[PDB]
Parts: sequence; structure tokens; C-alpha cells
Amino acid sequence: LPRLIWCDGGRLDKPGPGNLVAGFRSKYLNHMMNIWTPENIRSSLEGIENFTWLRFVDTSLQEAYRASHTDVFARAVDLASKQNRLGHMQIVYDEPEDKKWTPVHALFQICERENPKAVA
Amino acid sequence: GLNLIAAHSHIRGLGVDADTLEPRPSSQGLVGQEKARKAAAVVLEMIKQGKIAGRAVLIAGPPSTGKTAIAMGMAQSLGQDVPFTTLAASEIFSLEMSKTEALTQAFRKSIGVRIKEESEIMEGEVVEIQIDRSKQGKLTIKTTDMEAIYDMGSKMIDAMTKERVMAGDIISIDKSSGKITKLGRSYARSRDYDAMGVDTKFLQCPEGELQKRKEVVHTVSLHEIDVINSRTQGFLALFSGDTGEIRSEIRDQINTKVAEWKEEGKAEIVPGVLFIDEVHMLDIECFSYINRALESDLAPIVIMASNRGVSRIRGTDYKSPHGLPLDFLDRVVIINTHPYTPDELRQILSIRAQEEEVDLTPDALALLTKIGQEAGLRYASNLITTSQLIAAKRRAKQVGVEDVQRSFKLFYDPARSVRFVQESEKRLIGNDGVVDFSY
Amino acid sequence: ISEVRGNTRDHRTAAHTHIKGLGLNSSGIAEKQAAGFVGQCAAREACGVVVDLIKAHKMAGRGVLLAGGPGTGKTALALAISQELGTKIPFCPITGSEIYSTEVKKTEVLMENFRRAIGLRVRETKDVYEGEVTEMTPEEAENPLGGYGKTISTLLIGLKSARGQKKLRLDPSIYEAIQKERVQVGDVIYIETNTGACKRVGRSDAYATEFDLEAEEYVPIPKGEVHKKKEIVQDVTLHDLDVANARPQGGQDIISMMGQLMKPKMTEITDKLRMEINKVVQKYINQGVAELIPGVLFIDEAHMLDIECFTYLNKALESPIAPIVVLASNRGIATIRGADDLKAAHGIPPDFLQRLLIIPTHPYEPDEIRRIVRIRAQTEGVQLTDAAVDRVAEHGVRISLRYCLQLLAPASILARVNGRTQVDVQDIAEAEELFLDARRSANILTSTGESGGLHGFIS
Amino acid sequence: HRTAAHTHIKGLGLNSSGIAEKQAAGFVGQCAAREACGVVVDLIKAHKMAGRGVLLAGGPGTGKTALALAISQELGTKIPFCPITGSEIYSTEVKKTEVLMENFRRAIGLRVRETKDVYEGEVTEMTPEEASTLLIGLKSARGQKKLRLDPSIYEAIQKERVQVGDVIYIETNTGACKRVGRSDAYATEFDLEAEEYVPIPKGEVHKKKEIVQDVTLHDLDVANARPQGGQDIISMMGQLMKPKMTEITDKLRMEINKVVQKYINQGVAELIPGVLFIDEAHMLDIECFTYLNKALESPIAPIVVLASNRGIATIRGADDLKAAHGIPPDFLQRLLIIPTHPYEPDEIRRIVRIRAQTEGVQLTDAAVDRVAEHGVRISLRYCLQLLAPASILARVNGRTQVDVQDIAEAEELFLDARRSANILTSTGESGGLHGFIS
Amino acid sequence: HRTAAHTHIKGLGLNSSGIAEKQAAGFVGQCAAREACGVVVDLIKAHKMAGRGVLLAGGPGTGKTALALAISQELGTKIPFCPITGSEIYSTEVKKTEVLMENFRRAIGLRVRETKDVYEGEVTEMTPEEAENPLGGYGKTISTLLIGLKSARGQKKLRLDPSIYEAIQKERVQVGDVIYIETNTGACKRVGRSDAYATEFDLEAEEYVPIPKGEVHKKKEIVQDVTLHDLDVANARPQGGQDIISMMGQLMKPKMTEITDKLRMEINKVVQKYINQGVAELIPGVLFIDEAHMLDIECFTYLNKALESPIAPIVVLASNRGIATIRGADDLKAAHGIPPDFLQRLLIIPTHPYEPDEIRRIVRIRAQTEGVQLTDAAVDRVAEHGVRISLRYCLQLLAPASILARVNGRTQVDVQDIAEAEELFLDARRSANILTSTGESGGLHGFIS
Ligand SMILES: Nc1ncnc2c1ncn2[C@@H]1O[C@H](COP(=O)(O)OP(=O)(O)O)[C@@H](O)[C@H]1O
Ligand SMILES: Nc1ncnc2c1ncn2[C@@H]1O[C@H](COP(=O)(O)OP(=O)(O)O)[C@@H](O)[C@H]1O
Ligand SMILES: Nc1ncnc2c1ncn2[C@@H]1O[C@H](COP(=O)(O)OP(=O)(O)O)[C@@H](O)[C@H]1O
Ligand SMILES: Nc1ncnc2c1ncn2[C@@H]1O[C@H](COP(=O)(O)OP(=O)(O)O)[C@@H](O)[C@H]1O
Repeated sequence: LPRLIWCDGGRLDKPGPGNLVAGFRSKYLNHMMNIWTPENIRSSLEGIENFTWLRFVDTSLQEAYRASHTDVFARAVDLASKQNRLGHMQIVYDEPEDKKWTPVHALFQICERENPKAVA
Repeated sequence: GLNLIAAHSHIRGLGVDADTLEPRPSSQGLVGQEKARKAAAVVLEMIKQGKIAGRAVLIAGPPSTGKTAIAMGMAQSLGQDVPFTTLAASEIFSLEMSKTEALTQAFRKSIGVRIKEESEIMEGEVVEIQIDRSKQGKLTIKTTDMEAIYDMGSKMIDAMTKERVMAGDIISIDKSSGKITKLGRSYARSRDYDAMGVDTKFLQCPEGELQKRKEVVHTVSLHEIDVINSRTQGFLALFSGDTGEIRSEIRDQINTKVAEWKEEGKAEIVPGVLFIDEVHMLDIECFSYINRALESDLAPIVIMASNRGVSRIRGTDYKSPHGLPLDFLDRVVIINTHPYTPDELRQILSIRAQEEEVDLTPDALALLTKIGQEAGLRYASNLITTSQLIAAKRRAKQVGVEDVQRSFKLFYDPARSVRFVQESEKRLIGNDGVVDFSY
Repeated sequence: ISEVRGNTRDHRTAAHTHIKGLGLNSSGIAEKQAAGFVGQCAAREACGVVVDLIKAHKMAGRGVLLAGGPGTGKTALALAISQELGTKIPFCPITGSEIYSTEVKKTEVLMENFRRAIGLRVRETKDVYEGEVTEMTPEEAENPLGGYGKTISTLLIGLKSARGQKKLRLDPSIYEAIQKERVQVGDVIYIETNTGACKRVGRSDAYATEFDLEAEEYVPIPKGEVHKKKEIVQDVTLHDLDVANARPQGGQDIISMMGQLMKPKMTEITDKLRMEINKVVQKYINQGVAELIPGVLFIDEAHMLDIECFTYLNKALESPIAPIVVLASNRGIATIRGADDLKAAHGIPPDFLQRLLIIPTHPYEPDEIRRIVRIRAQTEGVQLTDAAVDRVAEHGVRISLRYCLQLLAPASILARVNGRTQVDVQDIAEAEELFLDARRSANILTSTGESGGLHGFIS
Repeated sequence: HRTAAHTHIKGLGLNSSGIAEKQAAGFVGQCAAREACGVVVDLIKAHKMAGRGVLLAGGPGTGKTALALAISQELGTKIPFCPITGSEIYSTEVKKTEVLMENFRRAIGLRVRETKDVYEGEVTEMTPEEASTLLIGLKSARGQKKLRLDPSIYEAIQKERVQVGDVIYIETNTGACKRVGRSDAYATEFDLEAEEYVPIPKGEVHKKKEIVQDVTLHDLDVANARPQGGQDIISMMGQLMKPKMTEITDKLRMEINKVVQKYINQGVAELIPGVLFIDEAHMLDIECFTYLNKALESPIAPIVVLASNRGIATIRGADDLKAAHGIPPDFLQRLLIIPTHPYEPDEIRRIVRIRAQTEGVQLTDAAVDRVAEHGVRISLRYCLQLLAPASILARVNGRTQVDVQDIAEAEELFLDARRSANILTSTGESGGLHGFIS
Repeated sequence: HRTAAHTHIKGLGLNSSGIAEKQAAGFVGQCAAREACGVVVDLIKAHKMAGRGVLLAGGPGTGKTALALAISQELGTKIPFCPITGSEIYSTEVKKTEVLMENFRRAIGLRVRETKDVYEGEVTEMTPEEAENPLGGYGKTISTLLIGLKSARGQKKLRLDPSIYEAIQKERVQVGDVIYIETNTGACKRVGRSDAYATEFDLEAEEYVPIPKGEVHKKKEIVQDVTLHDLDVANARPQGGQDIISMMGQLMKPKMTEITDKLRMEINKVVQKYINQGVAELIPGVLFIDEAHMLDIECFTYLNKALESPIAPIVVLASNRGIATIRGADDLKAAHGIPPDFLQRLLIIPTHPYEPDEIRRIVRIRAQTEGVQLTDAAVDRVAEHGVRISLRYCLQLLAPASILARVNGRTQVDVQDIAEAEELFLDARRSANILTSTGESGGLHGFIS
């Protein structure tokens, strides 16, 4: 391939001289006008707004943002660090007194909090 | 703004007396259709009271008889407080999932779970991070109105390191989860550097108290809880689609837990509406599923619209009224919308001209009403915009009859077009492909 | 955190909420009206034997057909069967339409639901120690190993629960779990005795005030005993064993973890896997450590199944482990969905129909319709004058049972809107005029769509 | 430049009053249809109205696509014009109603006026300021400059393998940066190295230029639906990992509309609704028109222009229903319909002369006559296709211009479908050894 | 060893002059067709021709497939014989014309000399060396490995590229192992432990192997047989590198892909280099498309272009059908079920029914092939079928009759054991009579229509 294609702006995503679009488009489509950036999410976090559920999914605005920008491999590496703490709660918060307790910010992770795999 | 003027922008509610449910001859943009509006208001009452699960209502009538307009008015009058899933039947023919799953999802979308929550969020501009090792540290945050120093635990200093928090950054800490998020940097630091990275954005400093305990109401679809439980980060599928034929045993768990939340009073179940437009584009396999779908306690009220006469059901070769199975129609009550009188057309065309900010002369509105009688509501409506633009081309103050006449000359109605198609049949590609291109 | 709502726990009413059972004597004879049913005494008695067939663990792979016109209570009877069995026995309802997945062959979708209808009940003992860590403390060994200088013979841990605390002496190998898990004093942990390892739930919320900021949520002290030894009974279906074997969930490698980040696409589970699952299940049944609890696969609108589904069901029903199948159909004599040259009764192939116990459901007399109107009204909470009852029941004779039941709520709205705490003829006469039946609407169509036209219906 | 089928069409050729000139902008005739298209142009440029439908209806070869490309040029490059055929929507990736949604949002533009501060120079210094901040020195032939770099743009500079003596390109505010090469002042640092040596930049080290950036609402969908470009490297695996289309939720597109309106209120972005043009609308099926019927009611939808050449024909996906244009009568009520008509012989003469001089061909008068005769008796599209072959034939006879000889040769080398059908009828009379296959 | 429909066929049974011996190599008759198949074998063995088409035409049971399998034996093992049915062409993964191209290139073989350039030894040292990267976030990276390899002829120390250390690491190599390193691919194999310190008391179930004899660096040469399709698949799904794409490409599920013409064309350039380098022999073979009437008009129209390729195998079609509707083209009927366009391209070898004495001969060849020792009256009985019934029904009776005879204690099959076989095991026609007579009316005991 000629460098005119492979290096000097025939790759639309690669910013530089000639490819004047890619530098603007990367900032605005991935950050400024990107719904997953924390400032945009924070404006949509109540009532009927499209991120209302994010209080009860266990992710923060930072983790949601990360998970929307990193690829499946990078996200899977991040999963390797985490502890399945909702599965341990299933062993401990058993009884009627425990009310099957769950942290309210993890309320919607029903199938993680109730799963035979942990008990078995 | 970004909302342009649409066909139903003038529809602002259902236009009934909230006491008697009696419609009035026009209000909230609607005109006529009184019995249909009264019936829609009776349905809207049992939507809002919410106890009656899984009723099905068909709005039946000719084209341009307010079936969609009444569905819009019902959604406006229902407000934002209740879910209103609006589904074209064409949307169910998904390639990524089966039609029954696509119906199940639309059903699940229409039941809200409502939760009210108070949580401590600390938000402010970072002034300094101080750290000691011998692990402990201290954090200074300001608003426009406060500054304070907070002791940070070891895990909190690690989180600060992982997030690369500097001074001049805006951070939020949800004290309930403990996780930091970085919102950006304070715009005061706009001069701090000459060049900035792609992922950096400036903000106004947070205002008021550093840590706030706002009370917030949350309403989420049952469909959202499903997709969130579909996979480890299923919430991303709420936006890309990108979801399977979700396992029924997941929904079984979710329904059981949402019942616990209602028993414990953690949540209020808010049953809403599914409106299936052009429901005659579904097929025999959809309809037979919908029969069982309406059996559930968690079934919304389903509204649907059809303009079909006696017509063949899809996925079969026999005909039936509305294009729907009689086995299905047995479970339905039907609302019928009628044609409009010239006086009701005259009103609707005035409402459209107001919404489009077009100043019709009285003669133009009269002529435009004749066209509405002779050529249909939608065509006369579409002449309003055309005559405004043509009037502007002559710099006219008001739309005169000559601007409607030229609009009528330039753009054919459906009947005049069908006449043109019949008159030129040999110059047009026939149903057997024959054409003659010559003069 | 969440602001609990104090309001009354009422319930929504659906088309079957009035049905509570089959309404049978201990002799199995149907009571003329009971448990929400009116009539169908034959079909209720037949379903009562089917109920006793299911509760007796001799049954495998029997078939039932509920046969009768629309509106004749076949779905009501299936739900009543389900209620007679209760929650401890699986009832798995589907339509024939749900079998046309895009994501696996439809014989897989049917075999999944076939195995969903088969339950397994496993009893095991959970045996743990749990608490907030009150202490960790090494016991120095009597005989230290040369060259190490440190040698611990025991690690002691204090665990407190809400109900007490215990001094716990643990094999020092737990150091590996504690150091990896980063257990600290004031953390909530459990010790499981089948490994001797430990897992950390979180920090005890007694310490939630240790700092102005710390980056973890706290968890309550365990409200049970410090030591749990409990039998635990696990509800399992055989379909759960299919999926748990065919897509393991906990795998810590990149391909597993990338897998669990992407949609959990169904797969055409092999018969080799299912047949080995059965063999290990039958082993544990013979050990007596598990009960098999076969339940009901109910397929409504079973005439939506095609001849490929029916021919697979032949093989499926012959399995030595299988639910009962209950079919419902209303399709007369009709063309088989996948065999356009073949017509048969119920839309069921004659090959397959010979396997089923057919139960017919008949129409309703005018007096039964009236009794159903009475049962439905009190279930919706509507209350009617007797002349309103008779007017609703008359539409039930002339039009349809379902239509009359659907008039109750609209008329109740109009009554209270008119200030009346009970519905009367004046409201029924108005509900019936806002909300047409299919026939009166079909007449409007037949008159208006006689041709093309500007205001015509589209044919 | 190349000459395609429509390159003679420069615009609608309307008077100041909006009346069509009988021959202007490379049109001849269709005056009533050009005037009607003029009002559609005004409708679009007013940007007041969502989702109005237009239909172009008339025989094949009557200029329905000239008119659609004339609109596209009356709107100019600013306003998005998105052309498709009705056959394009049968994607195998996603349901055809999703494909229609994506095409509606390609027809709505968003304009950002962006200032680019570019620093391009030889890296004279790289001084890490903290232990986060970098200071970088850059030099051109015309001076040197220092910049304070945020740790983010620093690590971008550091993820690229920039070193002192390298030549780099930086965009100050986008945070984009590129290593242009190694400065050739170091070209003799070794006698061979695997390195690319470039001259020092010879203009200003700093440039400021203003670029009016255009995106579309679909671009915002795609960027927000999934990680794009260098965010997703594992896409290199293909199969499951490649960037498949997915059936975007209206939750996403509604939440995108919220964010986009925010930047309109800040005055950063200008919204520009445009046009979705669907040619061969008769290739749409009953389920597509059923979707279009709803989608045209959304507050954002572009103006939709449709073309059809069908008479009364069955609609696709419902052979039981025959309708004019092949358009369901349900949906036809929603459309402003513009008829197009056949051309007079004298109009064919004028179109032949217009396109000849656009292909650069030049004709005798008798050569115009004979070509125009084929236009009347056979087809306008046939007679125009004669022009290029006849020019080649004249050229190889050494002639400067096409004459009757060169057309009478072209018309015998290159038959129309009509005479070709006559050959098929005479020769495919039987399935013999030299017969056409029936 | 197991006996199947064609185990008696050994070849075409031709003379050196190319005339057919009337009974040879397992055949009886078809002599003109066996002679035509001989000239096709000559067309294949003479490499010069590409993309010639042959059609074996003839009714079912006339030995068309026996002829094709006989060709496969006259060509021998060296030449690629690639058999498919027309029903194998409808893949769910890739378009059916992809499967045709894969089979066209599977029918062209290549024998190629390959030099493998390798290191072999006991690992005696292994010492990684690493760099502290700038803050990319993934931390430190191994910059190189130093590894010591010991063979019988002394030892060598290797400073490995870290890409090769990843092979060493994923191979779980340790000090004291014996390893093979292949410098062609950077790939690694742990051969075993040394036979040094080969004490018994490992739970690890190690294979201790002797120290490699010879020099620690070796350059062995081997001859590889591959098809063109093997190269296509290797280059479309790369897996021989140590790069991340090759690595992950071994973890992903294998799937077929619509390999482009662009790739196939550029592999022609690569293989022609091997020819010009003298390291490869091109050996074009034959594609047998059995049941070719199960192809469709898109398959046949693709085969036009595919056969015009400047390299293509010989294609042998077989069809058993008269004037029949072309599949995917219900408007078009033609002989053999082959489009009239495509039939013009082929040389048709028509194939004929057998005479009664040929059936007798085939029955005796088939009987002794199965080891069924069979009396002459029993032969005559079986050969009354094949005349009155299909030939296949004769051959299928031989095994039941053998079982019944041996159950009756006989050493050999009498007429009685066939007459019992005839009764237990019906032909299609007698069963078709049972249907029409029992299903003469519907009922509980009727056959289902
Ligand atoms: N009663 C009414 N009052 C006001 N506007 C109406 C009324 N009926 C119809 N319209 C308007 O006329 C147009 C066509 O009616 P609509 O209900 O959309 O068609 P359909 O009956 O086919 O659904 C829309 O712009 C709609 O808002
Ligand atoms: N015998 C009965 N007693 C009480 N309610 C009945 C009876 N039969 C039917 N119903 C009710 O009337 C309606 C019609 O019965 P359903 O089972 O839906 O008919 P189908 O089996 O044809 O679908 C349902 O609301 C059902 O609950
Ligand atoms: N009004 C016109 N004036 C000049 N040339 C025209 C006109 N209409 C069509 N043409 C020419 O004839 C060709 C055919 O017109 P086209 O729009 O493609 O017909 P349709 O799309 O209706 O089949 C075009 O490529 C163009 O070059
Ligand atoms: N000429 C022959 N000599 C010996 N055996 C034959 C001959 N022709 C056919 N057969 C055998 O008869 C059986 C049927 O022949 P087959 O090749 O299957 O016919 P077709 O393929 O045309 O249906 C096979 O066992 C085959 O080996």
C-alpha cells in the first residue's frame, strides 16, 4: 500500500495533516456529544431519564463510561480484578432477619444475588 | 429547537372534561370524534387506575380519521408519569430475535417499577491531595461556597491514584457505593495548560453544600431490569439493542423479586400502555401469542389501530375484518372513528395553520376546506405549508386563494394521481413489466 | 436510602384471577359452581384425574388435549390445574408461537421447555462459620522450622454475629485466603468447612464512620448464628443443568470472561449431554439425595406447532424422563401448519392425536354465563343491579362471554363518573355503545368498505 | 472530468419568481414539475417542517432522477442529501426498519464551526515538569515555541514514540497528535538506520485555521452505540468481534437528541435537517411503508422524496393488494405527488444537444436530426448512448465531429432492446443448436 | 475390511491398448463406459488440461458411482480425488459458490519440499530480561529471554525475541526440559524432561526423553503434500504466527469464511514461486460431483466461470434423471437435470442397464466378495431378481441369506435361505402393493397419506 493511503490520511480515523476531520470527530463524537461521559450521564440520572437505572446497577458513572469506551477484551481484563461479592452475600444474608439483604445500589442485580451456583 | 413541527404537534391532550369525561367539540387541538374521545377517556381512566390488567382496545376507522391523533392525545393526557410504549407492527419482524421475544420486550417496556431514593453524593473541586506513609491522607475540596478537609482511607487513596485525580479536577463521590467519578476540571484551569487531551472537558465549579442528600424518584421498565440481568454489563444493550432471546427463567426471577419489592413497599408497580399501530401488519403467529400475553397480571393495557376492511390476515390465506383473527378479535373491544364533516375539517385546518404559524385568509381557509372534503384532510393540510412557501415567493402578507390554487395546481391529490396513472398506463411499468418508452 | 411506601398491598385483576382451582369433591366429582368455575363439570373432573396423574410419580410422557371452541375455558382449566399442583411442581406454559426462535432450531426450543417442565429437588447441608472479624492472631509453633525464624501452628480468628461470637482456631493455611482476600479486623467474612478457605463479604458497617471518605460500601453484621449448619433445599430444573453444563459461568480466563460480556446465545444442546445428565440424576435419585418432580409443559394454541414439532414430540414423549404435556387447541378440522396437503382434526396430525387423552370443552348455557358475570363482577370489584347483570348476560348469549366480561370495567368507570357506587342498566347501555363487539364493527366495515373510496376502508 | 448520466443538470433553472425557465440549468421542459420541486427546495431550506413526504411519479426516462439531483444541487453541499434505492434496505445485518431509521438520521445534519490550533515543529525539548505535566519545545525554520502539556496529551505524545529531534504534528484543542518523522538534521546520526528523515517545517510553528465541521445524527448514533476505531482493536479478529450493525434502541436516539439539543442551546452546534431520497420506492414492501408511516410522524424526520415509475402494480409483500405507483393507498395519502410527463420530439432534440456538448461531442445538424429521431422512435436513453460510440468512430476516421455516417454505424454496432427482442423472436423460435435458451 | 457397495471394484479393468476386458477388476460389462473412463484417466494423468467436464449419464443402479470410484483407484493415492454430492453444496456458513470453490481447490494438489530450521536441546539456563516501560499502564515488559540449550554435540545460548519467549511460556517450558524450537514459525514444543534426574517419584507423569543427538542447531528437510485449499484456509484464518492475531485466532471458534478471489489469485503467485524455485510439483486432480442434479442453476452458472479458470480440476458429474425440472429454475426442463447451457460443455458417458447373465456374474462376484459361498441354484435364484426386481435388491439379499443359512447350520446358502430372505425383506414394489391394498381405505389401521 502507498503511504498516501496507509499513513498520510487515507485512513479516516487517523488524525494528522490532510486528515483534518479525524481530530475534531474523535473529540466530539467520543467525548463532547457522547452520552456516556459523566457530565452527560449526570444530567439524565433521575425520574424517567435514560440513566435513571444507573443508581441500581452497581456501576458508577466512571465505570459505565469506561465500559462504553473500552473494547470487549479490555473490559474482560477489568472483570478479572473484581470480587463476586453478591454471591457471598447469598451465603451470609440468608435468614428472615437478614431480609435477604442487598446493597441498594446493586438492587437490580437480582440474578447475581439469587443464584444456585454460589450455594452449590 | 430540535423538535420541528410534525403532524401531531398540535395534539396537546385528549380534550375531555376530567369530571364527566364528556368531550367538548374542540379542545387541546382535537376536533370531533366525540364518542371515540369519550371511549379513549374511559380507557385512560382505567389505565390511570391501573387495576385492570391486559385489556385490548382496537381503534378502527378509515384513513385520516384521528386514530393516531387520539393515541397521541391519550399519551399526552396520560403524561410522563406512566409508561407509553409506542410500537409499529413492522418493528416486531426483527432479525436479531423472534417475533414473540420482540412482543414480550414491548410488553415488558410498558410496566414501570417506581422507586424513591435518598443518597449522599459529595461533589466539588479538588484543591489538594495530601498523603502520608510510614496509609492515610487528607483531601481538600471546595465549592463556590465551602471548603473542607476530609480524611481519606487507604482504599480511597488507591482510588484517587487509579483515577489520576489532580487539583483543579471536579470529582463526585457517591458515599453509598464509595466509588469516585471524575466529572472534569474546573474552567478556572482553562489557562493551566496550552494543550489538552481529547478526554478532558471543563466545568463550572459545584455550588452549595459539598455533600447533598437529594431525594429522587426512579421509574424503570421491567424490560430494563431484564436487559440489565441479561449479561454482566447488560445495561449497555439498552442502547445498542444487541441482546438475545432472553431466557424465560431470568424474567421468572425478576417478576418474583418485583413482587417482593411491592410486598415490602420498596417499589410501586406502574402499569402503562402499549400502543401497536397498524396492528394488521402482525401475523397469525403474533396474534396467537398476544392472546396469552394478555393473560398476565403484569400485562399492560394494549391499544391498537387498524384501517383494514375485510382483508387477508398475514401468514394465512383467509380474510377477516380488520385483518385480524376472530379468535383475537373476540378478546378485543373496538372504538370506531368516523369521517369528518366540513365544519370539523375547517377547524382542524385552522388548528394546523396555527401550529404551522400560517395566516390563512378566510377565503383560503374556505377553499382549503373544500379541498379537504374533495381530496382528503392530509392533502389539504399539506397544501398549507405549500401555500405559505408560495406566498413567501411572492412576498405576500397572507396566504390568498391564488396561493392555494397554485399549490393545488402543482401537487396532485391521490385520486388525481391515480387518474394520471390510469391515463398513462402504457408509459408506466405495468404489473407485467410491459412499457413503451417511445413517443 | 430507599423511601419505603406504606400503601396497601392490593393486586391487579386479570381474565383468570377468579379461578382458584378445579372445585372438586374429595370423591373427585365437580361441584356445579366452585373455586370460580361454573359448569364444565366433565372437563373439570377429567382435569382432576390429570391432576392426580401428575401428583403420582408413575407418569412419564403422557399427552393431554383440551379440545373446544374459543371462549370455552381451556386456558382457565390449564391454570386451574397449575393452581391445584401449586408452586412445588413446575408448570411451564408456552404458546406454539414461542417455538419459532431465530436463535436455535425449534426442536431445541421445544426440548428446552420440555426440560424446564421437569424439576429436581436436591437436599444438601450448608455448613459455615460467619461474622465480623473480631481478631486475627497467630499461635507461634512449639517446633519452628529451621531457617525460617517464623513458624505458626495455629491462626486464631474471632468472629462476631448479631447472636454471639466465637473464638475460632483455624489451620494456618488460611493465611493464603486472608492474604489474597485482604481480610482485616472489622471485615465480614465466612469460613466454609469443605475447603477451610474464607471469603470477604465486606467491611462491617460498625466502621462506616472510621473516615470521612473510604472507597467501599459497608455491609451489616450477619444477623444469624456465628456458626450455620443448615439443610438447604434447592429448586432445580433439568434445563438448569443443561445450561450450567453447556455454558459454565464462573470461568476466569479471557475467553470465558469475554463470553460472559456478550449476549448468552442459546445453543443446540446435544442429546449426549442430556442423556448423561439423566444418568447422573438417576444415580442421585437412587442414592435418595434428590427427588425428581416432573411437572407440566402446557402448550396453548398448539395448532401453531407444525408437523416437525409434532414428530419430534413423538421421540420426546418417549423419553424415560419427561413431563406431562397438556395441549389446547380450537382448530376444528384444519390444515397442518407444515403439511399443507394434510388436514386433520384439531390441527393435530392423526399420528400424534392417537397419543393424547382428549378432553372436550363445551359451550355455556345462558344461566352459566349469568353466573360467570356474577363471579367476574365481584372479582373486578364491580357491583351490579340485577337488571345490569341480566343485560350483561344477554350480551353473553347474543355475542360472546369475553365481550360481556370486558364491559364490566368501562361501565364501572362511567357509573362512578356519574356519581353512582353501583353500575346500572344506564351504564351498561352506554358501555355497550362506546365499545363495540367484532360483529357490529364488521357490519360497519361491510357497509363502508363495499368499494374503494376517499373514506373507504382498505381491503 | 468524467461525464455521468446527469452531469449536465446544474439545478432547477427557476426564475426569481420560482417559475421555471423552459430551458435552463440543463433542463428542458418538465416546467410544472421543476416548479413543484422548487417549492420542495423552499420547504427544506425553511427547515420548519419535519417529515413531509414527496412523490415523483411518471414513466421511465421522464427525468424523475434529474429532478432529484437538481434539488440536491439547489440545496448545495451544506444540507444533507442522502440517496438510496428502495432495494438497499434489505440488509442481512438488521431489520429493514432499522435500516430506514439509519437513513432518516443520515438526512439530518449537525454543523460545528471548529477552530484548530496546530503546532507542527521539530521537538527541540521534552521536559517532564512533574512526578504529570510535560513541557515540550517545538521549532520550525521560523522560530521555536514552548507548550505546557496536560498529562493526557503528554501520554498521547508518549504513546507515539516521540523523541527530541522528531518532527511532530499537534492539534492543540482536539488533542490529536502525529509523529511526522525524524528531522533530517539528524539524517547522519548513523549511516544506516531504520528511520524516516523529513525536512524541518518551514512555515510558522503555530497555525490557526477555522474548519466548518459537518456530522450527522447517525454519526452520533454509531459513535455512541459502540466503541469505534482505535477504541476497539479486537475488531481485528472479525467474526463475533467485527463492527456489525445492531438494532439501535430509541432510548439511545432519544438520549442523543437530548445531548445534541444541549449543544444547540450553547450555540456550539447548528442543526440542519435535510432530505432522504428513495428511488425505486416500489421496491419498498408493505412493512417498510408501514414503518415510514410512523417514522414520518417523529419531530425530527427529514423531508422524504420518493420516485416510482410503476403504474397500477402489486405492492411487494402483499400481492393481494394492487395500488397505483406500487404505493399503498394508506401511505399515498401522506405524500405530495409531482407528476412527470413524456418529452416532445423538439424537447428530445434540445436534450441531445445539451448532453452532446457535455460529453464534448460535436454534431452536424443532420447528426442531431438522426439521433433525435432515435430518441422519439426508440428511447431518449438510447439516442444519448449513441453519442459516445459515434465520437470514437468519427475519431478513428480522423473526423473532428460526428456525422450521419458515424451514427448510422453506431446504431448498427449497438442495438436497442427492441431490435434485440426482434432477434430473440426470430432466432429463439426453437430450442435448436443455435437457439437462444428459453 | 468391512464390506461395502463397491469393495469388489478394484479398477477399470482395461487392456494396455485401452480396450475393456468384458469382466475384469470387479466389473462386468459397461465396457464402452469403462473405455471412456479410461480416456478420462489419461486426460487426468496428463496434467496439461484444466476444467474439462465429464457427465456419467444413466439410470439408477447402472454403476455410475462404481465407475467414478474405479477412476479413483486407477489414479492412485498421489492424485487428489475429491468426491461430493450436489446436496453438500448448501452450507449455512457461506454461500454455496464458496463451497464449490473450496472443492475446486481441494481437487488441486501440491507436493512441496520444505526445510525446517530448528533448535533442539535440554534447557540448561533460562534467564528473562525486561524493561520498565513508560506509563502505558500495563507495567513492565520482558525485553528478551536468554536460554541455554544443550545437545550431544555441545551447547548454545539463545537470546530469544520476547515473541518467542511467549511460545516458550505458553508451552510451560522449565529448566531441565528438552524442547524443540522451530525458527520458521517461532513455535515451541516441550518434548519432555531430560533422561537426567529421571527419578520415578514424580506425580507429574513426566515423559523423560534422551538428550537430542547431533548438533544443537539443525536444518532438516521434509516433503509435504498439501492442496491449494489448505493454503487458502491457512492464510484466511492465520494461526502459525506468535502474534496476537494468530494467538487469539486459536482461541476463537473455527468458522468457514467466503475466501476472496483476491486471496486465491495471490496464492497462485505464491505457489508458482515454489514451482519456479523447484521445490514444488503441481499435481492437478479430479472433482467428482455425484448427484449433480441436486445442484441448482446458480451452481451450474457459477461452474461456467469456475471451469474457465486458468487452473481448475477435471469435473466428473453423475446424474440419473431424464427430462427433469432444473432446481431453482422451475420454468426450465432439460435432460439429465443439467441446464442446456452447461451440458454443451461436457463429454457425456452414457451408461446402460445390465443383461441377465451380467447380473448373474455380478451376483457371483459380489457373493464371493462378501465371502458368501453360494450354490449355483442359489445364484440362479438371486439372479431372477435383478431382472424382475432391481439389481441392488439381489446384492442386499446375500447377507440375510447368509445369516439364515448359518442359523440353519448350513455351511453354504441354499435356495431355501434366499426364499426366506425374500419373505422377511421385501423390495420396494411389494411394499408399495401392501400400501395400496391396506391403505385402500382410511381408518384406525390405515397408512397415513
Ligand atoms: N380530530 C382531530 N383533531 C385534530 N387533528 C386531527 C384529527 N383527526 C386527525 N387529525 C390530524 O390529521 C392528520 C391525519 O390523522 P391521523 O390520525 O394521523 O390519521 P389516521 O387516522 O390514519 O391515523 C394528522 O395530522 C392528525 O393530527
Ligand atoms: N367454566 C368457567 N367458569 C368461570 N370462568 C370461565 C369458565 N370458562 C371460561 N371462563 C372465563 O371466560 C374467559 C374465556 O375462557 P378462556 O379459557 O379464555 O377460553 P379459551 O380456552 O377458548 O381461550 C376467560 O376469562 C375465563 O377465565
Ligand atoms: N428535463 C430534462 N432535461 C434534460 N435532460 C433530461 C431531463 N430529464 C431527463 N434527462 C436526461 O435523460 C436521462 C433519463 O432521465 P431519468 O431522470 O434517469 O429518468 P427516470 O429516472 O424517470 O427513469 C437522464 O440521465 C438525463 O441525462
Ligand atoms: N459393471 C459392474 N460390475 C460390477 N458391479 C457393479 C457394476 N455396476 C454396478 N455394480 C454394483 O452395483 C451396485 C449399484 O451400482 P451403483 O454404482 O450404485 O449405480 P448408480 O451409482 O448408478 O446408482 C454397486 O454395488 C456397484 O458396485
